[PDB]
Amino acid sequence: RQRSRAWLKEDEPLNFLDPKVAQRVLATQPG
Amino acid sequence: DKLNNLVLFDKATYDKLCKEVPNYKLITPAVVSERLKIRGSLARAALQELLSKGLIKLVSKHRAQVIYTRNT
Amino acid sequence: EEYVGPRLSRRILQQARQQQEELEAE
Amino acid sequence: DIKLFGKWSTDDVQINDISLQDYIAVKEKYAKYLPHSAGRYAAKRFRKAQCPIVERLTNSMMMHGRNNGKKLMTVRIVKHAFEIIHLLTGENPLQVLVNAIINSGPREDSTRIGRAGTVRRQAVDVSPLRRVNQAIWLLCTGAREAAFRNIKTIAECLADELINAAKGSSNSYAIKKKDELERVAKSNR
Amino acid sequence: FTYRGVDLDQLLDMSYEQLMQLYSARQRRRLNRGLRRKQHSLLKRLRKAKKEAPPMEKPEVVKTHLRDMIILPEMVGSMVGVYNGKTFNQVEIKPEMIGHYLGEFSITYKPVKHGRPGIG
Amino acid sequence: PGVTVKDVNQQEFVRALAAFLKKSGKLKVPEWVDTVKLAKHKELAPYDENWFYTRAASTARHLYLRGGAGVGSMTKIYGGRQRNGVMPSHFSRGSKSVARRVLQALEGLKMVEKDQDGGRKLTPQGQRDLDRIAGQVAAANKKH
Amino acid sequence: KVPKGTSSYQAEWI
Amino acid sequence: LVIPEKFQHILRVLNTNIDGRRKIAFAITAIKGVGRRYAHVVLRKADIDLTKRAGELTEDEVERVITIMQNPRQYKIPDWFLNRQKDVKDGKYSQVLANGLDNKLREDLERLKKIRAHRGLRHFWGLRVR
Amino acid sequence: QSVQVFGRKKTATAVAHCKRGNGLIKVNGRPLEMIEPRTLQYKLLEPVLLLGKERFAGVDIRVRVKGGGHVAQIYAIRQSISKALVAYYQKYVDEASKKEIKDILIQYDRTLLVADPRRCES
RNA sequence: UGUCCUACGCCGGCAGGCGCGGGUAACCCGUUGAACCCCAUUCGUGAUGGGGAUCGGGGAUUGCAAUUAUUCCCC
Repeated sequence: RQRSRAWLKEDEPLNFLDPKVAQRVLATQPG
Repeated sequence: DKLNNLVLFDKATYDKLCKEVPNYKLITPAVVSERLKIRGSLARAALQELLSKGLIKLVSKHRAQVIYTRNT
Repeated sequence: EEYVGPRLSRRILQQARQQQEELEAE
Repeated sequence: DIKLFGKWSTDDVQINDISLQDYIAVKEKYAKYLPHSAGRYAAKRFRKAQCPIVERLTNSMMMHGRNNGKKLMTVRIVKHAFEIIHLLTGENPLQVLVNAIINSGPREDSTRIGRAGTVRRQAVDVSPLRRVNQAIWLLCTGAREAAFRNIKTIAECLADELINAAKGSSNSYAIKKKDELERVAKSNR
Repeated sequence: FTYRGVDLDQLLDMSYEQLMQLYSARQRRRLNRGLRRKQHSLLKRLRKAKKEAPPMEKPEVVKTHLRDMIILPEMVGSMVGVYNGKTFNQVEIKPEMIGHYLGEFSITYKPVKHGRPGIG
Repeated sequence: PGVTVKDVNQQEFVRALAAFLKKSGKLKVPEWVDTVKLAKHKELAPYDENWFYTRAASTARHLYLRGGAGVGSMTKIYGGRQRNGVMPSHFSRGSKSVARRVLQALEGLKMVEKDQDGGRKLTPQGQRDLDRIAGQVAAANKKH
Repeated sequence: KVPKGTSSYQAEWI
Repeated sequence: LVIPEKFQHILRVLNTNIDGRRKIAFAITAIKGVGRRYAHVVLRKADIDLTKRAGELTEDEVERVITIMQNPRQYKIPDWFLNRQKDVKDGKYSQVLANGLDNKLREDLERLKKIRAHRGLRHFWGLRVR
Repeated sequence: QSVQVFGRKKTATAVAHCKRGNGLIKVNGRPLEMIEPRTLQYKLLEPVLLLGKERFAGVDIRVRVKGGGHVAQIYAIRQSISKALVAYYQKYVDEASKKEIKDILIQYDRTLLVADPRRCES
């Protein structure tokens, strides 16, 4: 619910099949 | 005054559509309706007949307008 | 803007997972 | 090569005046395939001068109340009107539009200078951007008013208004209004 | 006189489950829901008043507060006064009031005859 | 010869599938189709006198693209803008009997099968018939 | 012109 | 299209003037007691092409459609469509036409007057009923 | 051996899948040529008519489309197409061709690569 | 949002009835299958097929009660 919230980051276009995709997936609040 | 457009064709009307119409550069049902008092339905039917005859090129078919061009 | 937001990105990841699964099907 | 509606050339058009050459963005850099771009041109001041003129015409045609959300329908109207322009004149329709705009904008206008009660208006010059805005709005309003209750379609009256404004004949509503404001201002001075 | 092409004597012989093929929609919904205790009490009162009356004479009036009551074809000839919140109105049950409620025969309000307006 | 129903034009395929349904001839038509309405929100009778065939074609396509559709959802497809008078407009679902009849009619021709899941889908013979018609439309499209 | 059993409260309507 | 020589510009049907140049369904709608839905069903039961005008037709067509539109129940026009379904007097499902509609309306108003109901007195004062 | 990107507009989101193919572009299971707002067709065909068929030689793109309206969906699709091509030219093609495509796309229309930040306001 | 919200089938022109399941809930409603908008068809500048008030008949629900139309459907 609250813990499953997933936040992307957009810089080159995001490739989900790139092994470095985790670097463009956030879990906590920016700022 | 009110506008009384002829609901179907006349002999003078048929002569004017068979001869005078296909050199109007633009052909649309509104203009041919307004020049010699045709209803829009009758004008669309006559223009479809002229397309079927092949005397007149079709440029733009669409729901709200159809636009035709004189042949050469 | 630098980040997508919760809901739109949730829909995007679900869409990408579904597209990956349907390409895995064929 | 970039063409309007897939067919209209944009390197062939020319701007006659240097006054409006920086405000009508149609020539080389700002030509696009469709008017519908949905870009932020009202974000900051003077940004809408870089918007292409055909999109400005589309936006000022959907201005009125019932058509207040419909832009796809309006760009369809503009496409059909430009088609009718090319069928009638044979010129590139963008040049016809540009000639209409440069011929329709007023050159000076009357203004209340003083206080609320001083009805003596002073004639002042107009901004070229305001000139373009007023030309666009008068063309769209004349096309709107001429095709309210008649068999003539909106795009047809729009094309006919563009022809009279580019040709300069006294059949366009826009040129009549331009002459009216200009002669009122010349009466004021 | 006839009502949906049916004479009044057949209506008097018309059975209860098959009058649910003859009225309007609202009346049939009401009679399918069935009448409550008070409406049958009024029915028995009217039947007693009609039965215990001279034949050449009109029956004695029955006063009532019931306006939800629907007029069954048994009641034709009975003489009923119905309250309108202030005053009873005396009405005769005719043949043509089978499809009508009682309350619309006693009007509960007075018509408006406008006077000269004051300061508004 | 690899062609797909999804990859070909839509309304032309509606017209072609209706033409196939009409020339096939074998279908159970309700008698009231010349007096029936099509929804509580639609005002007049349809102008097309063969609207049954077009609507059967459309509901066959909806069973192709999205299987397991019931009568109620298929009614919800065909609904529209209810003109409420001076009250504001709303959304009104279509006629339930027309949907029930088109689904039962296409079930009668062994093109629609009832599901263990609960709804209805298409038979494989109906799928290959639809693919053949789509190939016909593609042949009449890419070569014209 | 008033009927037999009606009251004044309804005779305003007649 | 073409020019029909046998074209009637004006029609007189059931003591009602009908404009022939308007289309046939809306032209027979122009009379009292018949609307567009009823016109379209009575013409679809008459096997008549809807695209023709009210003057571009043959006569036997118009007498046949007149015979249908007076007699709906024998021509499979069903019992939800008609103007008066259960009449108060005879209870016959009959669609009621131009003059008869006026007569039946005045008849109903007379019935309300005779029965002395609230609806009738409201109408006779000239007020709003619903 | 492939690329998975997305492009968004308001609520509409398109997920694009780019892979070694044969010059076939299909979106939501159907070609770009037959999508119903065909008055808005040239906004859909934008990188194809800007770039030519040559840059789509061995490229197969499949795009899921979900959410939003109609116009928002079209803009999301075209943004996804451009982003998929850019990411493939990043990952499997040289840097110079990719920066060339980014130059021509940013020069033509900014929206083709970066999203509109504005969205419906509470 | 939900113990009245409904999935599905059958009977219905239509509002609606009948047999069955899930959900005290990111599960079932719901992949929430919205309207404008788009595509064609008809209409053709006139109190017109725009606009729907007003009345006239029937039908069905909500409820102790719809008569001074609750609401909806059909001509």
